[PDB]
Amino acid sequence: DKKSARIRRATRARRKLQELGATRLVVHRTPRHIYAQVIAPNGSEVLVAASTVEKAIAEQLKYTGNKDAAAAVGKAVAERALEKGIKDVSFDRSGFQYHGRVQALADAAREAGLQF
Amino acid sequence: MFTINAEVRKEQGKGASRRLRAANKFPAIIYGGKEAPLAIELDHDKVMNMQAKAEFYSEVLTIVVDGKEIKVKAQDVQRHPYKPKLQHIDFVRA
Amino acid sequence: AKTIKITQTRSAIGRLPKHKATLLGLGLRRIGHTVEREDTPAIRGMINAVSFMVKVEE
Amino acid sequence: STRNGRDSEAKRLGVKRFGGESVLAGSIIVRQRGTKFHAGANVGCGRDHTLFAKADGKVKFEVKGPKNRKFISIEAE
Amino acid sequence: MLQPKRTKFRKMHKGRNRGLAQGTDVSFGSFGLKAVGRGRLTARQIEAARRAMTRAVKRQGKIWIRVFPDKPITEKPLAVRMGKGKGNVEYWVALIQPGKVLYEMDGVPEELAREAFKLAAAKLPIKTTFVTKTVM
RNA sequence: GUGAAGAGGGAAACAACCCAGACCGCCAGCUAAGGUCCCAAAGUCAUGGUUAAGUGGGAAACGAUGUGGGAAGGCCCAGAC
RNA sequence: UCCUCCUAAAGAGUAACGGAGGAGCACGAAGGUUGGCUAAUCCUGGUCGGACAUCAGGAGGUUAGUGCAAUGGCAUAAGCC
RNA sequence: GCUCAACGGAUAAAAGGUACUCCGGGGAUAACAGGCUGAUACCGCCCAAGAGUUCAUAUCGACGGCGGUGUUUGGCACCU
RNA sequence: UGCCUGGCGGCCGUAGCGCGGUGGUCCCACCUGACCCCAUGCCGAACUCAGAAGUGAAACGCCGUAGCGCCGAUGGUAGUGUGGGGUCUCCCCAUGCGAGAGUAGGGAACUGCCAGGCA
Ligand SMILES: [Mg+2]
Ligand SMILES: [Mg+2]
Ligand SMILES: [Mg+2]
Ligand SMILES: [Mg+2]
Ligand SMILES: [Mg+2]
Ligand SMILES: [Mg+2]
Ligand SMILES: [Mg+2]
Ligand SMILES: [Mg+2]
Ligand SMILES: [Mg+2]
Ligand SMILES: [Mg+2]
Ligand SMILES: [Mg+2]
Ligand SMILES: [Mg+2]
Ligand SMILES: [Mg+2]
Ligand SMILES: [Mg+2]
Ligand SMILES: [Mg+2]
Ligand SMILES: [Mg+2]
Ligand SMILES: [Mg+2]
Ligand SMILES: [Mg+2]
Ligand SMILES: [Mg+2]
Repeated sequence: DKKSARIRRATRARRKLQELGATRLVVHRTPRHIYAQVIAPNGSEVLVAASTVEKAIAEQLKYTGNKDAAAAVGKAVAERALEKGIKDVSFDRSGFQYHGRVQALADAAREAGLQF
Repeated sequence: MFTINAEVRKEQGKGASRRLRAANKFPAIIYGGKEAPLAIELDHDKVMNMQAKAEFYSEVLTIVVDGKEIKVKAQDVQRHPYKPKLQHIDFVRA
Repeated sequence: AKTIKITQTRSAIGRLPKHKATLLGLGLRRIGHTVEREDTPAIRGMINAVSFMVKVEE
Repeated sequence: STRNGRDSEAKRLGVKRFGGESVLAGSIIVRQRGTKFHAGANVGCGRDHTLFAKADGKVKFEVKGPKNRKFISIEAE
Repeated sequence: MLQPKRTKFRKMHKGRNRGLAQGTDVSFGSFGLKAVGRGRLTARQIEAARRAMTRAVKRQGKIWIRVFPDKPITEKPLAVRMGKGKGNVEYWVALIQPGKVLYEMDGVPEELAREAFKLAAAKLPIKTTFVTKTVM
């Protein structure tokens, strides 16, 4: 399995963020898309979600699923969660190496007012 | 073709079972899935003589409790460890 | 509401320490002593514990 | 014949504060050798796997986990 | 002489002997010699009662021994004071509770089986009885 | 748990076992363990059975047409042993 | 003198000239953190090659591993880079 | 800076003979005798493979089992 | 409101493995290419970047099937606290608690928060 090996590759960081009782910004990546959503410290319910599959974001994007696309969703997540009062989150890799579109997804969200 | 008479046990447990066994009777139960199980008591000397027959465990038996005939089949038998006696016999409502 | 009468009929010389305390809980002092206690599931739990030295009339 | 007669002092392990007990902060809950009881919510873990409180409350034992492992937590009640 | 090879430990606690036995029915053959008493039954009595059985029938049937000692018994030497270690293991016994089926054999008429088991029941300390196969 | 540091009654006698905890006196009553034929206080008490051994009132593997009770079995007045 | 298991009677503790084994160290990385990885044993196929080296598939599942005895533990790995 | 390892470590520094012996104590503890036990010892019995020309029990009796006595060698340390 | 799909949990085998069928508009998955951002103790196999041609084969989801896994009564048995008793190296009686194994059977999950596509 290619996904199961990644899931156990992100368990340690994901359970520490729950024991820490901190809001986290989980990031899911696909060869054709990229997703992001802010999940409450409970872990069961979400507060804010923005992704490339959203039609309000994809129509302005030449090809959803590249670095320039990951920068646009990160800005969307940060501004959406800014009016909700969420400012202090913690980034969750979800097993992906913090090197490509996830880095741009975080960097653009970080620059758009979110503090993590 | 084997017909055996039994009565419904008023009291059950470890203490009440050993009083039954000292009076030449031993407990038994009848369970058949879609009906509630029925705990009965029946004499020991009568049923020990029939259970020696090879056909006891194969043939469908008949139990007369409260006047009603219940057709059963012998499922399991609990024997005394070192005596020619019985302790408990399971009838399934077949 | 209803009172219950307990009488001690056997001595407490060589009894377990958990049965000497139950008699103190009930209030019995010597064999033949009769006390009138309130009826209660807790009180009747002491009578059951020592129901070989006490005799309850009812 | 002989060549025996050795032992070690008992380490006095075991649960110290059982379930439902009101503990303070930092009070030891269970002394263990391996990890028989895993740290849950509001309890820590020593270098020798001793489980200690981190906030005053009532102890709780639970069996959360995919592998059905005993967990110890604290309710700030 | 029945005796375990490659035991985990040389010497074993005395222990006790309570309760009824587990193998209380004939499962391999058709006639069985069932105990009614209680007490340890050494490996020397197991072989002495097997010889008296493979000689009464002497040509026919198989014989199953449903017991195995696997219990070391240690005896102190003579003119030795108490203490200073445990005794050195001497023989092996098979703890027997009532209901245990010791021997059993198939392939002979019941009359020959009944008499053959009587020749072995006179070499075992415990009080044994003859039992036949059932149906369940 | 008792003795040690606890007497009293019982187990013939018998610190530990069973009953029971002595502040003192009484020529008063009811009981516990244990007992009621005489020694020695109290049933030669009542009903229904067992034992023939003084078993009761020392001990096993094993042996036996001792004797009482219970459920079945084989043969038998086309006559059993 | 110290450490691990049993005796130790499911909290702690618990003895014998009771039943079994270890220690008087090691490491400047064998510690910290970040990133990554998952074994034993089997089958089949394959040059030297062989019951057993290295390789490719499948079953298996931690029956492997832990600087050092035993117990408890470990996949979020405390095991391996 | 201590195998002060007899590891809560009497000194910085230490082996023996006594039948030539002596004092304070102990039946808290051994040798003799007694006592409890009976592994061991002696005696007896149960089953019967065989020996006995046939035939197990005239006479023995293997492999095993069950007891008695308190006469051996022992165990304990209750009395002195 | 309904169906399909993705993310995060709850719950932990009645929830997993096996056998068969089915799904590609969207989603997911395989996939094309590699100078570049990054990587292989060799290999873009994995990780990663740039895209969309092909496919639903593998994987994944869903549905069906009990061959295993798993859950599992009633009755009885073992054990045992207290109080009595025996022929007391083991048991019995009164009473309270009452397994394990096995039998009948159950059974191929249920559910919460968001985000897409369709009707
Ligand atoms: Mg006295
Ligand atoms: Mg007197
Ligand atoms: Mg007084
Ligand atoms: Mg009177
Ligand atoms: Mg008189
Ligand atoms: Mg006499
Ligand atoms: Mg303990
Ligand atoms: Mg205990
Ligand atoms: Mg003590
Ligand atoms: Mg290490
Ligand atoms: Mg790591
Ligand atoms: Mg490490
Ligand atoms: Mg010292
Ligand atoms: Mg000193
Ligand atoms: Mg001289
Ligand atoms: Mg001289
Ligand atoms: Mg002197
Ligand atoms: Mg003395
Ligand atoms: Mg002494």
